[PDB]
Amino acid sequence: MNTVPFTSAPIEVTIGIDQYSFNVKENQPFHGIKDIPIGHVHVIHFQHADNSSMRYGYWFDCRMGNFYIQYDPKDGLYKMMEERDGAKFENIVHNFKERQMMVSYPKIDEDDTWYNLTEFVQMDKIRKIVRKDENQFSYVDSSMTTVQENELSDPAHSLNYTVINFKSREAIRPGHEMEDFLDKSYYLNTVMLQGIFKNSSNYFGELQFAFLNAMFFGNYGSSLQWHAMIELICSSATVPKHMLDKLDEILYYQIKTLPEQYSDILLNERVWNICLYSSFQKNSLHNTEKIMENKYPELL
Amino acid sequence: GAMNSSNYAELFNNDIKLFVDDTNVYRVTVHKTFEGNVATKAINGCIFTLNPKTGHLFLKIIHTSVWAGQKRLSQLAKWKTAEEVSALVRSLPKEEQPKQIIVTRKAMLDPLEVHMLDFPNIAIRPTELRLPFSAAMSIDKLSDVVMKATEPQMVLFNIYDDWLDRISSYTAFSRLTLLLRALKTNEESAKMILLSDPTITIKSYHLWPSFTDEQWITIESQMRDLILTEYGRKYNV
Ligand SMILES: NC(=O)CNc1ccccc1
Repeated sequence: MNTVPFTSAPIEVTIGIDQYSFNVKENQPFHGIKDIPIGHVHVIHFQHADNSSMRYGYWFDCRMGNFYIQYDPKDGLYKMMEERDGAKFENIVHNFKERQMMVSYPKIDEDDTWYNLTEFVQMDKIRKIVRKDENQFSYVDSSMTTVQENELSDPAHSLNYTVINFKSREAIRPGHEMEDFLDKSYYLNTVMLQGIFKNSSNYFGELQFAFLNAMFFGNYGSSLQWHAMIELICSSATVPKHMLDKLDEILYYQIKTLPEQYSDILLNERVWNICLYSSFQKNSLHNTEKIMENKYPELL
Repeated sequence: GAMNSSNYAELFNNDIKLFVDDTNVYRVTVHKTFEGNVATKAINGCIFTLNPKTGHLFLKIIHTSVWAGQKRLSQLAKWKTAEEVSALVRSLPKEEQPKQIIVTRKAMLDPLEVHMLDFPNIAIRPTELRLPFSAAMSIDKLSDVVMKATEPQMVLFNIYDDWLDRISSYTAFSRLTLLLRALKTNEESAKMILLSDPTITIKSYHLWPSFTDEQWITIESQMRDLILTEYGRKYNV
């Protein structure tokens, strides 16, 4: 179990750790988060009391180094940094843990929510979507736009998700126009799975990362990416059986975990009704359909 | 953006454009089977592709053999239409290719957009106008060439005959839409109006009778009367 210690909390902030969150008052004696489960990525995220504008946060994996948070009063945010002296960090964390100035990652033992939302998410893939190679952790916020978005402005601060566009040459084989537009299996299986993502795990990883950026930061292009990757699978007549089953589990937990009061903006009516009720895979998402009908029957 | 009354004059500017109508592409007679079920038999159709500035009409005849053994024909018809339209663009010299293609039914937007991916500079537009191009099969010479075709065939017409020698393309298009709207609302009466006088003929290389300017005014009047009436006879007014 690892630790994300904090130098201090000088401004009042709601701090998020994975799907959990807690309020820290201005200058409260808070020195960070302990007992963080090893073996998964994580995200620690922030919403300042004064300016609810800009949710922001850091994706990180504690196996990749010792990371702490310090408030920067010039840039006005909580910044993640790497402590490159192992001894200073162990001692400091011990000091904090002794004074009990840290909140415990509050994982219930029955609970596999986080594993289930991040099953296929890998820090190495995150770092290729979020390009900032001098750091081992990745900053995301509400306002970052995607590569695809910028095509339709600052490249260094983009989310380099894989571009999916149903009305593109990449998606549409010359002479198979109708075939490929109505049955995207080509684009899914050959172009994307075999060609770009290499395997279904990398595909699901990006899909799960898109969702999580959409839910935690209200990142709009991330939500667009999530729905596009869902819609490419659902609109493919030929999907490996293992991918459909896993997709149903994947989506089930995303829907389970969505805040009820955010479904209005995070869920695209067209995509979900098409996917659950019209598409090739309309029958292949029993868990996702059942949870969606019992929790958001209005959208449908 | 969509084409509507507000931007009507854009049709007659000097940017090449084409209207595409797919209404008559897939045509069926519906009939009963010996077992008392219902079946459709297809008949020849056509794609109605028109330059509204020049009157050049690219009539692509759709022979019933193109449906043989195919499923979901109403949906294929839109894609087939899109394929023929894109093959047509591709066959034209660059300086003749349209800068815009306007589809008369929105369900053609995506099929055409996908087939024209190779032409990103050709804008595919819908219209809000309720244009009467479906009635082109009420034009005897066009119906005749469609019905007689034994194979896929492209036939080229000027749907304005020689009118552009005497009137502007705005007035020619307005005449055309008035005639086609009349033929669509009451085809018998519209045709009675066009041929009531045995002395006004249709030139062998034309579609519509050889009316003088004065006779076109009378004719156009008679077509507007018909359209108002049939609106009455329909709505009782
Ligand atoms: N003290 C330092 O200069 C590095 N800051 C620090 C604060 C918390 C935990 C680890 C390091």
